[PDB]
Amino acid sequence: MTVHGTSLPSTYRMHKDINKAQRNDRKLSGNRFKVLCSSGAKNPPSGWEPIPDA
Amino acid sequence: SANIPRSVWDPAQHNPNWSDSYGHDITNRRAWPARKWTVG
Amino acid sequence: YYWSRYRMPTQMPKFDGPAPVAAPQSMNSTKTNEFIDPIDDKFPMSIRGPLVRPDVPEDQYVDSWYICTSMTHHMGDYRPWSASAPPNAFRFRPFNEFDAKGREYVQY
Amino acid sequence: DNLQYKRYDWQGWYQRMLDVHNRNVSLRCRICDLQRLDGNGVQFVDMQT
Amino acid sequence: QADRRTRHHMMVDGQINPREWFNWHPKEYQPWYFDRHKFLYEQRQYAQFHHLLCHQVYLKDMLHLMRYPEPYTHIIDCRTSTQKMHRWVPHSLWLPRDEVEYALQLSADEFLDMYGFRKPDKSDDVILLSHNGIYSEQAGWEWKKQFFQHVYNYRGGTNELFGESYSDMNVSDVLSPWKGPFPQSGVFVDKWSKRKVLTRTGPFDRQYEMQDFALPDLELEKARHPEEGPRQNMPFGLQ
Amino acid sequence: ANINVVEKKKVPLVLAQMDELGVPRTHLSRVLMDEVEDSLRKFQTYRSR
Amino acid sequence: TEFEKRMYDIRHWLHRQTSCEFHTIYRRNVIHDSAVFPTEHDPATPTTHEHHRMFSFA
Amino acid sequence: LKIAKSAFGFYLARRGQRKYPFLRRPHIKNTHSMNPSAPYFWSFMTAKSQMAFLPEENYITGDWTGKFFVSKRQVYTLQHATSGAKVRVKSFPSIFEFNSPSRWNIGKEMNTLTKPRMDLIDEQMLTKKQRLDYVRAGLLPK
Amino acid sequence: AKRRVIVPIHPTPNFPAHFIKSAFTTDPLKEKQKARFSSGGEAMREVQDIPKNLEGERSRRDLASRGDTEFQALVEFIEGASYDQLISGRRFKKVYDVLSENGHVMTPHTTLHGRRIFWIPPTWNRAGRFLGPHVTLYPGMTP
Amino acid sequence: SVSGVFSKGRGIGHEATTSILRYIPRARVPWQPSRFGRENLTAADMARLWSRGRYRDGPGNYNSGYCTERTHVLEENTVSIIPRRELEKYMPDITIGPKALVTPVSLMNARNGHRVTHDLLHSYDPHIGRLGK
Amino acid sequence: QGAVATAEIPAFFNERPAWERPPLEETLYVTTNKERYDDVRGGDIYYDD
Amino acid sequence: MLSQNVAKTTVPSYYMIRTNLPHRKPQNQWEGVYYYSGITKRQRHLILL
Amino acid sequence: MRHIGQDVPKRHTHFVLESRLMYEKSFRDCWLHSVCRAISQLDEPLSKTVVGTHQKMLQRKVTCFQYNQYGLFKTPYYRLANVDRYHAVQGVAGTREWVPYVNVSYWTMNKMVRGGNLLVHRVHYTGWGTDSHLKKGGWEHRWNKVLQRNVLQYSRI
RNA sequence: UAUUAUAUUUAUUCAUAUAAUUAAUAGGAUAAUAUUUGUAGUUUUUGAUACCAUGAUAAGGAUUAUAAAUUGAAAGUGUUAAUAUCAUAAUCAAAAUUUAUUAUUUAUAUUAAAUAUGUAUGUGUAGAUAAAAUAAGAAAUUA
Ligand SMILES: [Mg+2]
Ligand SMILES: [Mg+2]
Repeated sequence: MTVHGTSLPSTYRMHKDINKAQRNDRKLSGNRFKVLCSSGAKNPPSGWEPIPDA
Repeated sequence: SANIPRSVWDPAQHNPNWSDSYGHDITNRRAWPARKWTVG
Repeated sequence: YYWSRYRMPTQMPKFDGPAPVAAPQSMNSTKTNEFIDPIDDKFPMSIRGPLVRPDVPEDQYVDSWYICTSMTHHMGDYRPWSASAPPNAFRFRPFNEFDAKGREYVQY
Repeated sequence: DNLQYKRYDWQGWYQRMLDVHNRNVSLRCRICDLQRLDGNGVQFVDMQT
Repeated sequence: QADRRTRHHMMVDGQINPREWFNWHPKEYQPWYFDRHKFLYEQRQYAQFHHLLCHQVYLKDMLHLMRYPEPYTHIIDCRTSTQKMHRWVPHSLWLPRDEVEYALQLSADEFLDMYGFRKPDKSDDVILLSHNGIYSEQAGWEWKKQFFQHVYNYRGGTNELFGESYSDMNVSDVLSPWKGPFPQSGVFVDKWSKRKVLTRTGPFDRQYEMQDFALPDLELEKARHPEEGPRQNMPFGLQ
Repeated sequence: ANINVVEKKKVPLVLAQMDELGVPRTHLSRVLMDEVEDSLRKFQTYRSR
Repeated sequence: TEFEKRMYDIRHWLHRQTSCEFHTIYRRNVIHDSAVFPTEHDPATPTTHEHHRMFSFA
Repeated sequence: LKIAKSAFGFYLARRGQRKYPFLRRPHIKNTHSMNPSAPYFWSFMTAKSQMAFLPEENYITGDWTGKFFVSKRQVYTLQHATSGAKVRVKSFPSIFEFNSPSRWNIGKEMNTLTKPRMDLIDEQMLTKKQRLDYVRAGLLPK
Repeated sequence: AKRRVIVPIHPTPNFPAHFIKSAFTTDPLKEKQKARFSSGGEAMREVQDIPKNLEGERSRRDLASRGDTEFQALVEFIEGASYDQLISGRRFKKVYDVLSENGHVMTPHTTLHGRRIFWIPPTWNRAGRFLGPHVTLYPGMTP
Repeated sequence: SVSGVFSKGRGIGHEATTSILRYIPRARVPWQPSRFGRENLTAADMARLWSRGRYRDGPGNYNSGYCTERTHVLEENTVSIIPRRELEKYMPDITIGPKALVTPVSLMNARNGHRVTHDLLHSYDPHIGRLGK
Repeated sequence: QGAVATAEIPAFFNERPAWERPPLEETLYVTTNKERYDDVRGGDIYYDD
Repeated sequence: MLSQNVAKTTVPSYYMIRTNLPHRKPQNQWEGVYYYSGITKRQRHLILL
Repeated sequence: MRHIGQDVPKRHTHFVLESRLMYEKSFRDCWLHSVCRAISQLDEPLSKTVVGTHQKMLQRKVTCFQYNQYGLFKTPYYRLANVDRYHAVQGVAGTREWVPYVNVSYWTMNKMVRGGNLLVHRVHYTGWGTDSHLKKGGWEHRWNKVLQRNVLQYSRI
């Protein structure tokens, strides 16, 4: 936060991030949805209408 | 005392036996001729 | 960038042309060291002498890290043996009267 | 330490650790200098002492 | 569940996805402050002119100099259109902003002939004046570029003095919502990995962030959002 | 940099001597004691800090 | 104290990746008080080995 | 390791038959702990002094709900026999119970009352290969 | 076949184009082959044997200021007996060209171990136990 | 479709502040905007999480003596717990109580700064052992 | 030539001699050191605007 | 805003993973510890008054 | 947790941190533990002042106190696992698979020495070394000389 | 063919792994005054895992020899950097032999401190195997 403006992820984490972005761009749905706390997905807020995908 | 000692900058305290940097090291690497004499 | 340091200051020498004189080049079965100089090892020990490095007081040499070789702790300058001892020192010696041990036990 | 443990969060505990590694204080005196007249005129440390 | 806004995508709809933390030039994370409540030309969009700004002169100095003039301090009126100027700032002189670049390149004599008053020497104090303090600023840059040593702009100048509300130029704080695609002039290839990455030019620009930022009054800010709360399009954890 | 600032770093030594000598440090002009206190806060620090 | 100060401060301009220690041996007056540490006859009752067990120190 | 009998089967290498410094082998497996001696009965695999107190593990140290097995360095006490309460110990496959109380146990640690390596072998925990190798050594009949 | 894939390195502030095509290959059937050699300014002039064509004032300045190369070579070879140089077989070879111008169970594995002039000295990635050529393991006592 | 570790969670900070504070956008960590930390665990879940993670001594471990399960399974064999009232018949109860876990201030330097002999290290600063408070 | 070592030292050690460079630079020229946005095949990644 | 606030990191890429380029500067041995010696405007004013 | 968004490539590196805390616990408990041991096992009288029934009583009181201390760290150091701060490879200390002054496993020492990361100096693989002391009596002798300059050169007071 | 020797000596009963939660900063005496004592905004993500998920260092004597000189080699042996889309499996003690890859004490005197091995006396006795020309001491059947 002092040097860069921000917290930075570890190099490993960044690798998994970049990879997700790359391979989410071609295939979709080899995926899974795993969170720490599930309530946010299971009851989403009143708004939140996820954009349909194809 | 003073942070930089008089001996450094004051010419009254100049040391006449000091020699310049280049001279000694030039003189040092000199290898004089090994055949000083006949026979050897 | 922190990395801006690791740029090349100068343009690095291109590889324009062929392998050097007497290069190692390997035919059907050849045991080849890239390491050993082909021409300067072949040259007889009788002539060139057993020396690997200049004959100089060893304090001038450092056993290199990561490289099997010694280097000089002042780049490339060399002082001859004569500069370690006093002027005209017999068998360059701190003092001519005795060898190291002779000096020790005389002193005792 | 002037090198590595000079400046960050570890400078403190490394410093203290050196200081405690160095607690020893050597105290010397020659027995010669103990043999002197005391304020009372008696020799402070004699042969038997 | 998840979608293009929430997932990791290098590209969304054929253009670089601005939502990825790794799609930006790291320099964009470096800390900055909000400008917008400051004087127009101090703001970051005018950065090319920043080396040129003028030392200020406040309303107090102005009234003082009205009652107690200095011989070699000149108060120079920069108001451009004669249609808008109905009063006279005491001891002032008229060099309209539009002429300045020319005016300052006249000889002493020629300047005397064109403006009818003596050209200030380069040592003397020169105080500049306009409706809002914008044209006076630009004029200031002119006077500073010929090298005049004391050049003060009085911001808020004729409006504060006379209680008029006029403006030198019509410029509005609101930026028009950005129209086209993201400009290829801001796209920044990386030198080590040869990777294309966004910058804060264009549709992504700090101006737009400050413009739409929360209002500083709870009532006016609550009016801006629906009953349930401010951001309900997002998943809870992005709110 | 300006070299001669190093001289101010003599000060916490001189102050120590003034205590060995019995010169009360609170007879020093207010003025001088401001300059000295400044000089201190540049070079003096305790084992704690 | 001035010499000592220069000397402690050489640690700031030392060569690269090199460190140092400072050993000091100085002379210092100690004071033996015959008042606080008087020299008296051995007690009328002596002290045994039994005042020296482990934890006798404590 | 070849076979994983626990989690560590995945993490550890055997390194062939490798030598460790004296009395430090990474895993303390006391095969000898029940190794009969009449004359050494009170000195072997027990406390070096008979004036030592019983270990931590003979006492209830804190507020407990209860335990499943007591530790194996617990020493068998007259009350272990007399009280008629469950005395369990963790051995393999599962747990060894002292069911049939005797005074001959008293004063020794349960290390010493529980045979670590049984002469009994399950044929069903053995691969057909392993069973072959146990027939070669003349352990299993076949 | 589980064919291995290698992703191209692009030129970088420390990793210029020729360094890349010469030190890096994207086809991994060509890995672990052997060392390639190239020549630079002087060793190139030796190997390529470019006869100098005659030229303007500098070239005739250096046809007149040349002196005896038959001798200069000889001198430079001799000079290897100086305290700060060794005697080179290369220097000798140059002289020669100018004059004539008109154990045993292990010494596969000992191949570095004598007193060896090197070209490239070995490095710790490529050599596990070698100590260097100057080293004496069994020193005698000398006065 | 959704796999969570924890079903529910809770807010660190309370109504008066939050209801108004929400109109001001707060910057979350750019690479992981949602934060679910150990302050946000429910009471039950915190209890469970806090039992685990302490090797053998810790209450999570079935044989520590603090176990609330009445039964535990070693390799298909089901073992029933020995209650402590019963454990005591052959294994005497010597229990001082909580004062036994705290040495005086006088000894804090012998102990490298601690008064507390508990199984987790105890810090005297506000932040290391901080939950929400 | 190639670089054996590298050090960060103030620019006033070696700077183009005052008679070679244009007259007062600070005052008559606005200079910014900045990074090319486009991909630079070879050459420096910074230039002086 | 402030033009000395400048990217110290490169754009995130695999070049951080696949290369031995260091991610931070090595510590500078001769740069002193930063410490606090200095006064406020307010304080100077208080002294003068 | 549960392998969601893990930051480090090896999960087990965390164990190394756990280990550190073990040593911390020992610093917190060593003095205490050892005093309670020594006072417990003492057969001779404690002192002139504490003898006989008082001493017996006090002994039992102390070992009762020591047994009551839940979580007090009594585990001997040679039974703690050595695990690398880098790759979380483990080795038995006192064996050629653990390297003591860097405290890394053989595997990491190798990796780090060959690609230059550690600065060491290569010495002939078969001897004692450059060092005088090791050259004389080998490992035990050098061990001794270290004892000598840590302790014995002091005449304690 | 000259630049020089394998036919000696000593060995061979070889076993050891276990009781699940890896995600953030926060400064105190001898300082010109901050209760910042007690710094409190849940919830949109998914690979190194028990699991497919490329790289990299071992061991392995067979002909550059004696002088001022090393008898250990690159062709790769768990742990390391771009392929993810079943699962918390990790030592902080006291624990369960099947694994090619290991030099053990052999007949006067024999268990005291961390707990430390109860088993096989059998004519130095099958088959088959191991090691060495280096401060030691060996000498004559190359491609
Ligand atoms: Mg491999
Ligand atoms: Mg764990």
